[PDB]
Amino acid sequence: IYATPADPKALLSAAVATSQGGGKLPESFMSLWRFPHMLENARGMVSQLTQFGSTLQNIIERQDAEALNALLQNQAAELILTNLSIQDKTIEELDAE
Amino acid sequence: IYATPADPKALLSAAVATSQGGGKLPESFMSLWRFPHMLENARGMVSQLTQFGSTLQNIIERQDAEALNALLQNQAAELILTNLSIQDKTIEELDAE
Amino acid sequence: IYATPADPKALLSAAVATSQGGGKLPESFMSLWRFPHMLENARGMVSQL
Amino acid sequence: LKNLSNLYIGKLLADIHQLTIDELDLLLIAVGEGKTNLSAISDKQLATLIRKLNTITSWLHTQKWSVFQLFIMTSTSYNKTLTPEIKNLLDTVYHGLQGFDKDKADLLHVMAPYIAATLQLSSENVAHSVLLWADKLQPGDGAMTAEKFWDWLNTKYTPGSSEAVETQEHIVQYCQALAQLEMVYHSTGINENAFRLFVTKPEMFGAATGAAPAHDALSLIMLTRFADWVNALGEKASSVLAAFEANSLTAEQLADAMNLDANLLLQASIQAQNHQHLPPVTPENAFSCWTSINTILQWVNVAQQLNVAPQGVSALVGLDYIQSMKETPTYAQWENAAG
Amino acid sequence: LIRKLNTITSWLHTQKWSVFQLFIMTSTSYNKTLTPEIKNLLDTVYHGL
Amino acid sequence: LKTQQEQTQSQLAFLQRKFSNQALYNWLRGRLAAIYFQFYDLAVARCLM
Amino acid sequence: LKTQQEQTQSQLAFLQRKFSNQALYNWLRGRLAAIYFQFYDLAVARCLMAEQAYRWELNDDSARFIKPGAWQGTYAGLLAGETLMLSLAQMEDAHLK
Amino acid sequence: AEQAYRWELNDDSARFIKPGAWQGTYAGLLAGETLMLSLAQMEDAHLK
Amino acid sequence: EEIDLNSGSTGDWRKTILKRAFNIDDVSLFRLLKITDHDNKDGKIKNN
Repeated sequence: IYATPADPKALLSAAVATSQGGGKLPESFMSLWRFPHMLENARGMVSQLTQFGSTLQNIIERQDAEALNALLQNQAAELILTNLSIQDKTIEELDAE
Repeated sequence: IYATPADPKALLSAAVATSQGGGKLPESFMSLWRFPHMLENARGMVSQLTQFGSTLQNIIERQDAEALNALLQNQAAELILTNLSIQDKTIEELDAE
Repeated sequence: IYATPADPKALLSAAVATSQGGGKLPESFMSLWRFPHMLENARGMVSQL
Repeated sequence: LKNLSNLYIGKLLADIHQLTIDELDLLLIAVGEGKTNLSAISDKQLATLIRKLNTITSWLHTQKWSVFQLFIMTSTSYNKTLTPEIKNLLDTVYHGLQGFDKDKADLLHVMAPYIAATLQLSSENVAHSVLLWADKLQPGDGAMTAEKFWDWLNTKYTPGSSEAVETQEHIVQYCQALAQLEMVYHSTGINENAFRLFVTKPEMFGAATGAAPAHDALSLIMLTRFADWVNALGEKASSVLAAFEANSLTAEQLADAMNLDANLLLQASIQAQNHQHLPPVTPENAFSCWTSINTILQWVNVAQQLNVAPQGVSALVGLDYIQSMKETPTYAQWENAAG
Repeated sequence: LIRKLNTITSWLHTQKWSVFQLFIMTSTSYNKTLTPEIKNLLDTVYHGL
Repeated sequence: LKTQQEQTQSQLAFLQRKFSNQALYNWLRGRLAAIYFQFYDLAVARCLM
Repeated sequence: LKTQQEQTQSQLAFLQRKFSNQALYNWLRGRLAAIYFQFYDLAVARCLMAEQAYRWELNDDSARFIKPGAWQGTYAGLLAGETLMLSLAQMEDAHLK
Repeated sequence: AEQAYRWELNDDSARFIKPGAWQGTYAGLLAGETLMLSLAQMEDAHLK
Repeated sequence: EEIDLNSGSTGDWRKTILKRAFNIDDVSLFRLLKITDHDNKDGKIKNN
């Protein structure tokens, strides 16, 4: 009886999201600045916030990119080690020849 | 008489554009401010608008680039399953020898 | 007896971190300028920084 | 002869599982059995030990990990040497918290981003869980927690010093413990939400009530298997996990997630509840405690291997010759089992 | 029935889809557990509107 | 090859799980586009003034 | 192949030893995110002060431009600044009108 | 700016600028960002 | 004769033969009954 090999299967992974809701507002404060002035100050502050936002996004993208390269180098190392074994077997095969 | 197989053929896809016209203007409003003041305020808003536009384009490029990376990665997995079947047959062939 | 070879071995390396801590603040100075002026001047230099 | 025989048993365990003696010892320590005087071990314990070593060794081969790597993850023998990585951690955290006020914070939430910054961690949600885990464990000679750490860091630690104070020995061990738990998270491959639940409510995963979650060899295997199970659920994993944390998970939902007939899980659930198991399976924990879930799934896996219903498996268990001393299954009962 | 089943079977094979993918797309029975993905949806829309 | 399959799956899980995944950008695009649109109308009103 | 293994190890050592490694970005991300969040609360406070000033000036303590949720924990605060900028722009428009 | 802050509000000890913005290990990266936050805190305190 | 196809039923020789004929277990046989008969309020059928 010939034992027929079993079918290969796909591998799966889950990617379940995390979640945190948004923040509550701080208490209102009555500043002495008139609206036309306080608006500009708030605007300048928001601009600085958006600048940090942009910077953070870029940092995150860089972080993920480096993590990937580290992964890929480790994966390459594993495959080479296997290939070395295979090549060594080729040499043994030639000795058999 | 040998059953000569049909030739392979090319695949092609449609890429039909969508279409949405532009925006209409809201009603004109006369404020208390003289022209050079409003010109600068309008300039400020437009500059902020162009800044958001830049940000949106960059998000879009990342959105699409990531979709491609995911696509390619899924495709790699599919080809590997096919390759696993091929290698299993290669081993079976050697057993036949 | 055939001299069956040893299996291939893995390589590794170290990447030990260096460490340089921070310093002390420079001495402060009392400017002739009022707070909101100096505040913006500081904002200016920090932005440049 | 007795001593020679006992030395021989220890040797065989190492040879059998392809371990050196040093490795056998490290593994036994990781297992938790190492403290046992093998020379005066009961037979039940010895057989159990062999099964644990078999299971763990097989798993390490499966995961392609060395025993030393496992040992690193399970060991409580933290070093005291103060290294650059920790010096950098302490300076970062020290400065980040100079304005920290417990009245407005739980400390853990504040440290989480600085700890992530120094542990080379991608998510502060994990750092939060790691600090919490470490507080429950109270690692090191000082039984260190984040609060003790902070009192020290703010009171005695001088950033950039390199000498500090003698209490730094406890601090160093704590910091290594955080790194250890970080490696566990990453090597396990557990979902962040699942991890927070494990650390926060370990009973969900079979922990003894009130126990700090363990990081010994068995805990690591359990978590690893849980993570593999979740990956198998795939895109429906979110539903199942949400229903695990919120105790709503049932057979119909899990069966849908696993592409099973709900009746397969329902019958297996019943058999798990009818049969005696070490952690008993009851309606109250059948889909809430991970060990009850594993028990039910094992009823299913066996039924699948044999191509029979869970009811069939149960009937076969019922033929146990020790239990047969009262049941004395009749030939007809055996005919049914054969059928 | 046989004709419809054959049409679908052939097609799922052709599209390389499992019957389970079809079932997900065709089922009218929907999940009631509130998952993180939905929590994020509800906040996104809640604030958007 | 079996190892390559595993590595491939790992890389895929990474892409799905990394913070800057597809879901993130889809979210950011949607949210920003909504902001950008409203901002545009305000900018136009300012320009008309 | 042995050479390739050594070269791979060299690439990995470089990847881990270079200044711009993954560790750097994890550090930068963590530190900046902590800053960004605190900066966000301060930005909100100024936006709220502008809002209260607005309400005072126009005698209308009901108007609202600043909504909760600008900072979405799930997305680590991304686009919180942009969200606030829109609210400030809405106030400006209301004031002018 | 901090000294001016203190003089105007009659403080002797108020502190916003703290050491550590420059971390030599990380080549000073984010030192500016660190200072910008501290200045913003100083300003907020003034406004309140 | 009645055959109890409830997935939770215990077997007998008729039930065993039916499973044997189809090479299936009791859980899937029960479902098979529901495929053939959506009205049967029980799992019992006669050996018709």
